[PDB]
Amino acid sequence: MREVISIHVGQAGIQIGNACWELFCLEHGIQPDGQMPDAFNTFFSETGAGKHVPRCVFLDLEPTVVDEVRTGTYRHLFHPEQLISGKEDAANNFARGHYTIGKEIVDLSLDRIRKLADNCTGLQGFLMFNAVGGGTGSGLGCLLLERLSVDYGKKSKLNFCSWPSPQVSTAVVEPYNSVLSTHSLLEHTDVAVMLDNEAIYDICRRNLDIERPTYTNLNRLIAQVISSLTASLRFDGALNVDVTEFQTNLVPYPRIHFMLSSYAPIISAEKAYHEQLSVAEITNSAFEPASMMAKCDPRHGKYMACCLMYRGDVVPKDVNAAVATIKTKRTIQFVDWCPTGFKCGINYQPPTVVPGGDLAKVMRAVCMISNSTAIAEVFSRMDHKFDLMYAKRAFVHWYVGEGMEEGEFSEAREDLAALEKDYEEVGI
Amino acid sequence: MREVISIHVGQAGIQIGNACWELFCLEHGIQPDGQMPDAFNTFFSETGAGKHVPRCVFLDLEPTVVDEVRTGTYRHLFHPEQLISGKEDAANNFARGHYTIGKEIVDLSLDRIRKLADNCTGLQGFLMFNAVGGGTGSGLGCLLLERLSVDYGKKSKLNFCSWPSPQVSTAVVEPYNSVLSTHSLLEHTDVAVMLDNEAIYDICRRNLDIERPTYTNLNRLIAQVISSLTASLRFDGALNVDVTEFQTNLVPYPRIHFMLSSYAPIISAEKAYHEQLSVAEITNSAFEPASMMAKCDPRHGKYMACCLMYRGDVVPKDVNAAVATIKTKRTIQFVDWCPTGFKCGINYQPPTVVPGGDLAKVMRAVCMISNSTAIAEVFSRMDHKFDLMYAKRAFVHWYVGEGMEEGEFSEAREDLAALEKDYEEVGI
Amino acid sequence: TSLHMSKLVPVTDLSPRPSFRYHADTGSLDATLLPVDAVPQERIGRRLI
Amino acid sequence: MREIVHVQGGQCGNQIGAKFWEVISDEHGIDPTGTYCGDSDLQLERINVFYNEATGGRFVPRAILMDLEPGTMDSVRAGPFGQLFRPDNFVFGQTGAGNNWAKGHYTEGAELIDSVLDVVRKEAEGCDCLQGFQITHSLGGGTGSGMGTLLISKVREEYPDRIMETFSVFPSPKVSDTVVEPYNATLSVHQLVENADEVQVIDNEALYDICFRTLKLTTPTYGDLNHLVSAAMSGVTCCLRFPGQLNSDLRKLAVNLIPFPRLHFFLIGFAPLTSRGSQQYRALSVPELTQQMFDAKNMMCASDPRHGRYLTASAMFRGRMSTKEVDEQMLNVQNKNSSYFVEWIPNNMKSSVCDIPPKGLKMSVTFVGNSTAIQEMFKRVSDQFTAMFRRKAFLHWYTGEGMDEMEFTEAESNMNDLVSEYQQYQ
Amino acid sequence: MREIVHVQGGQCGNQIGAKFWEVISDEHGIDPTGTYCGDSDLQLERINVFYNEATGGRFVPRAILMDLEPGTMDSVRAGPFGQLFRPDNFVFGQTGAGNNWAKGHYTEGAELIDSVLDVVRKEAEGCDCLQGFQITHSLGGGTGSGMGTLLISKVREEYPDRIMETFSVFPSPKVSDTVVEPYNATLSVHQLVENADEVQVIDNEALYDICFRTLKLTTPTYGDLNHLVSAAMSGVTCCLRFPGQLNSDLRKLAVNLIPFPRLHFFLIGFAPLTSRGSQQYRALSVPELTQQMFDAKNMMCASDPRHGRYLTASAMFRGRMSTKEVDEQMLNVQNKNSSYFVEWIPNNMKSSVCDIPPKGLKMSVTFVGNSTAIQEMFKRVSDQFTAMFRRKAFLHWYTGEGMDEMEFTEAESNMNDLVSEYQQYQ
Ligand SMILES: Nc1nc2c(ncn2[C@@H]2O[C@H](COP(=O)(O)OP(=O)(O)OP(=O)(O)O)[C@@H](O)[C@H]2O)c(=O)[nH]1
Ligand SMILES: Nc1nc2c(ncn2[C@@H]2O[C@H](COP(=O)(O)OP(=O)(O)OP(=O)(O)O)[C@@H](O)[C@H]2O)c(=O)[nH]1
Ligand SMILES: Nc1nc2c(ncn2[C@@H]2O[C@H](COP(=O)(O)OP(=O)(O)O)[C@@H](O)[C@H]2O)c(=O)[nH]1
Ligand SMILES: Nc1nc2c(ncn2[C@@H]2O[C@H](COP(=O)(O)OP(=O)(O)O)[C@@H](O)[C@H]2O)c(=O)[nH]1
Ligand SMILES: [Mg+2]
Ligand SMILES: [Mg+2]
Repeated sequence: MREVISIHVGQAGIQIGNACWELFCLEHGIQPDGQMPDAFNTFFSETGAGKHVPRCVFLDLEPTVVDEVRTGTYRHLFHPEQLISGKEDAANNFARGHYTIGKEIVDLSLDRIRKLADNCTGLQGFLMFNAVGGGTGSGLGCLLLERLSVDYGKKSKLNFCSWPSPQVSTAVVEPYNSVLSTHSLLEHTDVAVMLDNEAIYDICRRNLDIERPTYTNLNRLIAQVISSLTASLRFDGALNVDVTEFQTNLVPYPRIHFMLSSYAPIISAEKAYHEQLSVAEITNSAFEPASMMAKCDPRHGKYMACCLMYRGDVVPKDVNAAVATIKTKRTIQFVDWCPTGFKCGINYQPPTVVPGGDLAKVMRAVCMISNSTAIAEVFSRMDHKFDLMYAKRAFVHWYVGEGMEEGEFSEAREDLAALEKDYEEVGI
Repeated sequence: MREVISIHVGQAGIQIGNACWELFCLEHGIQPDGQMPDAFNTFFSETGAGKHVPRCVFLDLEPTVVDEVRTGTYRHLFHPEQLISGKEDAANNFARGHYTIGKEIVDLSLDRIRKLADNCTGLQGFLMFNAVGGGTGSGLGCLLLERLSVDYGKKSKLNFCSWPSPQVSTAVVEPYNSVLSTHSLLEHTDVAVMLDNEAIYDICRRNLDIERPTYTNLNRLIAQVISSLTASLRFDGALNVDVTEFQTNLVPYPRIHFMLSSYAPIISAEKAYHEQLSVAEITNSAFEPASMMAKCDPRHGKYMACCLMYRGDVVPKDVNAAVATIKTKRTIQFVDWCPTGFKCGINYQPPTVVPGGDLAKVMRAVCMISNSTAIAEVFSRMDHKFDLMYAKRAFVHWYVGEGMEEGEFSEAREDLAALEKDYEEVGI
Repeated sequence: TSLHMSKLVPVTDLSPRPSFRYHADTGSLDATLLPVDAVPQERIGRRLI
Repeated sequence: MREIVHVQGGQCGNQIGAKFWEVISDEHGIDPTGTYCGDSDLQLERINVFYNEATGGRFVPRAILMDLEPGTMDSVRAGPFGQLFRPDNFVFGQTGAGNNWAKGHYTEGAELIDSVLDVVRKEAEGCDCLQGFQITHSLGGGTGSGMGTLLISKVREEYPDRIMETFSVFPSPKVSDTVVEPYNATLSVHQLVENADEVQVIDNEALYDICFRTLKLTTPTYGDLNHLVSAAMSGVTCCLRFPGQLNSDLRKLAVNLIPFPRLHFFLIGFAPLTSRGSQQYRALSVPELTQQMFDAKNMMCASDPRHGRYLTASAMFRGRMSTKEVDEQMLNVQNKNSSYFVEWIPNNMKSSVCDIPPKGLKMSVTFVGNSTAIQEMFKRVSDQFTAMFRRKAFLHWYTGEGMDEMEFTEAESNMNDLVSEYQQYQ
Repeated sequence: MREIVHVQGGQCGNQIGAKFWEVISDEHGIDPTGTYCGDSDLQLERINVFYNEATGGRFVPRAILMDLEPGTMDSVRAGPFGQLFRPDNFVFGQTGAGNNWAKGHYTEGAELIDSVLDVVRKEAEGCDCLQGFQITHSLGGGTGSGMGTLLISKVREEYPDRIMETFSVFPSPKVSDTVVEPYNATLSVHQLVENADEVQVIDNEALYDICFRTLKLTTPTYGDLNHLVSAAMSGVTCCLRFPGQLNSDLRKLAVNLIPFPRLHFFLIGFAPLTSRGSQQYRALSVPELTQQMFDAKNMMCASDPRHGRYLTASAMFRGRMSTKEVDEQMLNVQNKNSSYFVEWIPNNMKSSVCDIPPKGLKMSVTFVGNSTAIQEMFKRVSDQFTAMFRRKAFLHWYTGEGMDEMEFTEAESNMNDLVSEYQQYQ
């Protein structure tokens, strides 16, 4: 009965979703045509002839990145109009994905979201993938989250942001789109998870010994994190943490809901067999201030909640003793209104490896998703990005050109300034 | 013996009857020669040793359509004297098809009504198939329904009319022909199903995703509808809905008998196996507002009595659960004076396929003949079509030149105007 | 009719598939006395010359 | 050697009664070609009740099939155990009378009751006392409620003291097919209250509810909804066909359940009913069988007896029993639940032990209970009837076949009267 | 005779009671099937205290397993000794109460609990008397404590004389997951003090201390922890289940341990416990049993009794033994150890003798003790509670569904005055 709809929006949303559904089909046994040769109803339905279709709704305004999926090997996997396309892109413009042409794709995407939710008995989360700092993953992502809240009350809407890296961006309007995105990923999102591309670049170099990773290797690390996040939801476990558990043990206030994730048996095939990847070893590497998948050192903040997702042949006494060890560690600082901050979960099914991927077979896993008063430097870093640009009205004549009110930039700035004041006062 | 006579008048009437008799011959196993290698009794007789002659009167005022059937692959299947052909057309002129040219061809056609009725015991109705948007179907459609109402005026009359289309239209005198046809469709008609043109065009857009289909593909979809109308007559069923139950549970007052069709699923080979098409999902797409074959939105109208014709492997509980979920939906608004309103019937026979057609092997299909107050605005656009042309007597010199008195325009206009007044007071 | 012809106990009896595989369960290091079990041991000491 | 003339009318009545003739044929050893198969005298001596005797040798059922559409009786004939039936008792009609009580009662079925009643006479005066006319028909269609109302009226005026049972199914509120169902019930209750002794009220939602929460059937069908009705009808007439410690026939059921003659719309039930794992896991004590009768879950009405007061209640026990626990299970349910029982009757109860259980089971109960809570059935049928009749929806195919609007106002006046005397009796 | 109704709530309660039904069934000689497999009248005569009987044997446990998530009860079913429960003795539930006391006690639990007391009621008056209810649940969890403690008040208000004997796993603060443990535990103890009779505080952390130090288990799984508690759960209900020289029911335990109306939080220790290869070396006389059950390492609650006193203690012995070897050991612990025993009560210990030992062990001891040292974690979970609750911790997921802020301060106030009540006698 348990079931999650994934909604992959944008170029980065689709390309991450290609890695996710590639890993999910290789993990539950579904071939690229749909047939396998009931631990699948969280991500797949059943047509009746042994046929399994993924439960995903792809979105883009370009047709280029989504025509790729319907012409490659995973075309008979998806239902042929799940892959929802437009004609022309918003062109890295938030107002062009919100107040203009992405208003005719929204009524067809919500058409199929309803068709993919009424054929499931009990929905527990709208997993959502976006690329905040762009045109369609920001503009259409903002309008989609507002529309999903008004139509689907409660019904916790997860999100895996692709927030721009602090010191490298590959745009200049990327300060504008991310600050304009805080009016969606703050009051419509519950599970706003912050992922920066630079941090997972550094993970690939320092751990996997890949000095030149491509975006596909970036998405393969993210897909293993989401599989371990839904691991208890699909497989049996000694301690199951479903979505309802997640928004009680990791979110203290409805506004402070921003998390950082760090998987950490992320070991290359050459270096996997020279250490035992024991439970204490993989969680000591999980709390390192370099494996965090946003560029945000937790040592200059204060942890308020941690949700660890030990997965594999992990004995609960080794979970418990490792949590005791990291509690003894002085490098991390838990906030004074938090005697216990260590929601743990155990799933017996070990993490899988894609054949020809960049990871290795590992018996254990840790997915560490935590909230801290260190993410304030992430939003305050693009605070400096915005006010350097908006000081004399850069690139605003092409946001107000298509209908954005001159001034919507300003309360996006006091929306980021509101959460800046909130993170500092929950650490005193 | 259960049987019914199918009239086909007009270019649209004959060509819809070509797809209808193609599909009825396939279902009953009767070959194009008549020789098949008691389900047949509704549509075919038992002439000779195995000659199953079909039960129809093909009538048109042109040679062109009828003789081409007489030179087609179904030449020696029909009784060739059932194919009464005219000699000159009505020329998109209701006066020609009702007063001058049609005053001779009706006498021969009604002679075959006499023989087709005396050949059979237990006649139930008349499935007349006519266009309204021109001559012939409106002219002979008027005259046949008048004289059949005085010599057979105790039996049902299922008239699957083709009303003029809202925006697209392949005639300019077409508003005149259909205003001058509600003088016969209002009282000499027991059930008047309104079928349109864009409504099968855009079912073909969104569902069959055929970019450029033809009138043959329109007629095949209509034929699958008709085979679901008279499905419990020929074949068995848990809940059988015969010809007198399509009209004792759907016609609330003697004037309100203009219903609308909705087949589901009109699905291709692509999407058939990608979905789990079942009794709940098929009626949800049947109540989709664009799935009407009328271009008539049921949302700015409201239902009075809906009839469902589940066909295939359908279990009666699943009719009940799907009817309940339709009832709990808020956008579907029924009437105060009908706490009931779901006349459900189940046929054990699965819907057939025409080989090399446009439809896939589907186990379950629902036809929906529904009566609402939304049909009123279909007549309201044609009322507006009438009075621009009749503002200064456009195209009148052929209608009055062929025998009509000029007052019939205003008499049919006020009769049609009282029809929307009736449809407005029925839903106070 | 799926029902028994006289007993009204349905005969098809179904077999709904387990949602998870429901494995890796228990079995306990203790063995029916609250003691231990006789698993293979280790030495974890010096080399015993 | 008392007889029951069983007449099944309507498509629903023909299907329900066909399931009755196979649950009483295996209960009596009758093969589909009528031949007794075993060697038990207790299974054969009271075969005169529901079967006749042929000079061929076969025990044809005393059944009269009755339906204006010649498609359902084709299904009954071609189905299993349909070769038992006499072909003369297949009165056809070829018009249909589709979902119209006016056509069933005044139009076309009027020239068919003069032929079905000849078949009734050929079965009825073939003895020296008839016990009752067990009639199964629907109240939501045309052939069922309409010509069913014709047959109940003419049988009563011919036979004034003969019983006639009515295992009639009422229209269903939650989801039902026929749109004119409130018209087909309001016009049928008026004659079902003045020419009837017993009307066992059956719905369709609670029969679905039984096979959802006692049996856990993921796949019910119309056959197994009828097999529950046939099992209930079997246990009610069990003392007429089988010996017992305390025999109680159909008239004993009538005289001990109706306070005053109009209040005769009972609730039927059957309460051994097991799940898939719960066949091995269920005890077969009398107190547990008493528990499953007095649950709203195992009621074939969806007209909850908790919302009401039991005027009188009876339970036709069957099987090898103790004659004491059959009674203080009635005494304990009347004492631990005393507010759910009418105060001006001490001993609202009957127990009746027959000694032949159904095959396979060890015991069985069939509960027939006169309750206040049939108020809810008539008041919502009145709610569906008034909503359409106030604006005369679908009225002109009842006036067109020949009626007048006062017949509708009197039909609602009788059934709005029917909720009234149940109301001061509470 | 005497009857116990066992209700298990949540993932913890269902998995700790499933091992309980494995060790009771081993004691009574019942397969995973449910047939007897021995020749012993003593092993079978007192079986109605935990098992019912259904026709052809099939001794079904009186278990009312119940949860809001369909993940852990199915794991009981698929495992060995898991088909014993009835399919309708499984109150299921979709979605789930994800670590929220309110999602089990005000919303999402109130809808289900109507069906739960139905299954309780059929397994309550299905016999003649009732000793009480054994309720295994979890305070450190949403669906465990929410409808868990709600059921405690519901079956107390329905039967306000039966013994409400509850095994609960309290959240020990030191090494345990889930952050809302202070909010679930503090809110649940408030409902647990005026509605339960014998709350047995059985922490996961102290069970790990038993496994690591006493048993020396290299990898103690969660089945290992539940095996210890199921042993103590069998040792307390022994005299309802087996004969003995001196017998002691559960109502014996409540009278002879509880001096004042609340005062009902006990500490358990079970001890034929031995190291890995130490079965060849330990004695099994009463003096070593007494020296072991009073060891602070042999507590199931890490609430060290040397940091407090013994208000009243009890030791239910099992196995063949002499009465004076019990008595002189129960007196020598009082004379030698006098500081950790309260003075205003004389003779601060009862004893009982079951003559039926557990399977294989010749002698065994369970030690239920009302100690004034349980307030150590009544302070520990309160300090964890108020550290969160001062600067407005996780509360928007405890308020928007119905609780106000005053219920939290009142729950902490009842926690505080019960701390003060234990500190009164110190
Ligand atoms: N994680 C991840 N990020 C990507 C990928 N491709 C691009 N990005 C990031 O996405 C950001 C810009 O967003 P786009 O890729 O243009 O997608 P978008 O935000 O929906 O904007 P559009 O071009 O309108 O689709 C860049 O800063 C990239 O770092 C990818 O494959 N994986
Ligand atoms: N559904 C459907 N409609 C058709 C078809 N062919 C023509 N029509 C409609 O019929 C209308 C014109 O009348 P026709 O049926 O073509 O010809 P007619 O009724 O015989 O009148 P005459 O041409 O004067 O003889 C047009 O407006 C079309 O919309 C067809 O193949 N399928
Ligand atoms: N239990 C049961 N009900 C039926 C069956 N067939 C039809 N019905 C009910 O009868 C209604 C349809 O009207 P119907 O009885 O066929 O009208 P009739 O032709 O006059 O008897 C539906 O609401 C069904 O619930 C059947 O085989 N079993
Ligand atoms: N004794 C025991 N404790 C358990 C078990 N499973 C979980 N726990 C403990 O209970 C706490 C979590 O309780 P939880 O399962 O979330 O309760 P629930 O989900 O509300 O029913 C953890 O701290 C575990 O230490 C078990 O099977 N046995
Ligand atoms: Mg793009
Ligand atoms: Mg033409």
